[PDB]
Amino acid sequence: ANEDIVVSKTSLWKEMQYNRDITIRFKFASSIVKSGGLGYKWSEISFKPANYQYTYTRDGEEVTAHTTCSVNGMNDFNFNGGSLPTDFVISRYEVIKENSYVYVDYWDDSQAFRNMVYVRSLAANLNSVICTGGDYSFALPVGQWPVMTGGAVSLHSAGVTLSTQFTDFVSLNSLRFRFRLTVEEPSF
Amino acid sequence: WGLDGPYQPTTFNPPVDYWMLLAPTAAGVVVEGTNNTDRWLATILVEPNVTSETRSYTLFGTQEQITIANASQTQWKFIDVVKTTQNGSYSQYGPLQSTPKLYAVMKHNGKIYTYNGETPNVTTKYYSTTNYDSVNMTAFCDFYIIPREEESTCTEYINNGLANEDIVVSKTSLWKEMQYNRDITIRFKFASSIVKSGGLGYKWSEISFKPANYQYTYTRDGEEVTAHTTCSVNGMNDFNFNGGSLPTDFVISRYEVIKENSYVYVDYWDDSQAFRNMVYVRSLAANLNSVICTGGDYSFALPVGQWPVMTGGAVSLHSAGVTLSTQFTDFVSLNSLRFRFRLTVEEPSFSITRTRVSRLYGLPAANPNNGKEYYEVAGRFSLISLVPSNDDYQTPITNSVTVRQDLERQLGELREEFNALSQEIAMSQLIDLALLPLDMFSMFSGI
Amino acid sequence: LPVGQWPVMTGGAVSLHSAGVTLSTQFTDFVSLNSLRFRFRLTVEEPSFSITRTRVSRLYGLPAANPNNGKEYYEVAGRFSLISL
Repeated sequence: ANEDIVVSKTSLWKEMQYNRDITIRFKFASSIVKSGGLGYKWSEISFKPANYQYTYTRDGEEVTAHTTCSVNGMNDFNFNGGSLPTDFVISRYEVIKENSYVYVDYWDDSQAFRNMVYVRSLAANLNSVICTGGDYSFALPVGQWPVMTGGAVSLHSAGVTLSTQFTDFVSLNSLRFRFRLTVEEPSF
Repeated sequence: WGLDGPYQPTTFNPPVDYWMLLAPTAAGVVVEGTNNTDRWLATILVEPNVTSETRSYTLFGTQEQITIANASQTQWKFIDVVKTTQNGSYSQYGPLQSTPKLYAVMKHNGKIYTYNGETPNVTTKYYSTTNYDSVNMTAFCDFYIIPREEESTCTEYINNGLANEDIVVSKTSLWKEMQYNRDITIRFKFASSIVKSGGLGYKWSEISFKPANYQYTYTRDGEEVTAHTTCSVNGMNDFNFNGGSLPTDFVISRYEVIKENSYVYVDYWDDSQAFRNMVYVRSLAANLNSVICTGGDYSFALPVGQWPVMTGGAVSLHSAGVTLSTQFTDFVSLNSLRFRFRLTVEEPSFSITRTRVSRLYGLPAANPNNGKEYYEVAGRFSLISLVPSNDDYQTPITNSVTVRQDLERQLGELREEFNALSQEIAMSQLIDLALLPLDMFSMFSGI
Repeated sequence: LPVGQWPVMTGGAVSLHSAGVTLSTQFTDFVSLNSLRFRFRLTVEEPSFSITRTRVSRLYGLPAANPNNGKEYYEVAGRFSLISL
């Protein structure tokens, strides 16, 4: 096949420019799996997507927004304290560095957003943010507990992507602020 | 359109041209090896500051009295105690005076080499050894394996230790919504990354899927269509095979396998005028057939011994959703489609020969294309978009190509009528109209 | 274009018809070239012109983008008669 067909007659689109301010709130999630056995071995520490919902005000309008934060290009590190049952080990833990990306999908309920469907262009002036790692203790059966501490990256807007999910019936839009990363102090 | 180790104490046959870096914690025997004919070597670690005294050590399973000393007030002393016949006496050579407490030994060119001198400026020394390549070493402490090519790294360890608003751009316009149906022949393929661990050669660190591009052409109803595809996977599973903690045990630290709860995503960008003209797409649906992806073999070439072979594995791909992505950078936009195939595990299961791993279901990343140039899927897809190309009524005044051409009446013609038309002219009425200066302006008034 | 698919102007045509005969003369850096340059009236012909990837199609006439269409020259031949004193 290969055809052109009419469903509607010609209508009227004039281009409109909407200038506004914006607020992206998001968070990460993690999955920490311990190895079975004596209790000194951890098998995985990884990032997992995380959702957040919130409301903020801008020029009198109360905006409800939803975000989903995920990472890509993460690095697999490991710590091998030894091959004995009692040696602390982490078979695989993920770390985001300068070769990684953070994506934040965004949706909001604002009237303008209902408007961004046939888009000719998008432009933004976005702040950077620093994400810093907290502590995580590894409770060993016997002995003092090793603690993972520190780590930091700053996020820089690396373009913006519009995503439209088409499922069985309708379409769901989202924005992904690929953030390119820069490693920052403190180290971990 | 968008440093291998640490390994626990054991006896094994290290490969030639590798340093066995030993990390003892206590004074005493560190490592020992023999060819059972003309060479026995055992390295003993002596504590700082020891005046000549006889000590008992278990060397090759038997108690031996050895007179040792360490003149250094603060550094350890590693001593090689050697004999050259089974019942010969042990003699001392070396030593290595050390602050970091690390030593190393290597089988190379008909000899056993060990470190020597005084940290942080060590050198190496050797002992000629018949059948040097088959000497087994017994480590009595944790150790690492470093290739001779990286001897500088081993030497370093021995020396030093391990506003708010609105506005408008363009004006009023012409539009028209429209459905487009087109055949498509998809073809895609996987890619893999296989990384071996450094060291003796028995350890593999990763076997993973990586995105893969493919380009091709196919015909549908007379049109030659050029397509591009990018195949990627998501939700893969990390498996591993641990044949043991010894340097000579086969291991795969991480290998990826796609299973049912998984999806396959293929990002895409391409040629054909129709493809480049996908703009302002409101809906896109695909009607395609299904497909089985089966794993081929992958051999793991071990330094010594028969090679384990990963074989088999299979999943069938079934359609899911399609996502349109538009990447915005500065001023222009890069469009792409993301497909997601759900999976069903199928026969054959996969296994790794020469190991206990067998009859697992899913498709491993070792050789997912099984020698095929591509996997296929054909069908049709319909797109519903909107553009300005339905407009033309807003085209140009007088848009006519060629001027009208109207033949005229021939000379002879016209006459024959004038005559007949005369036969009626009155008389009196005529005459008069010959007493009226019918000049210029008059004649070309009517007509 | 710096990025993507290139719009392409294509088509357009006119036929030339001898129309009116005069006088004329070319002055270059030093001398003159007497001539009674004729002027051609035009009739639009097929094919019409358009610009791919855009909103310009079905227009009649000859654009200035590539009026020679790779030809080394156009040719008009015939005869002319002169009556002189």
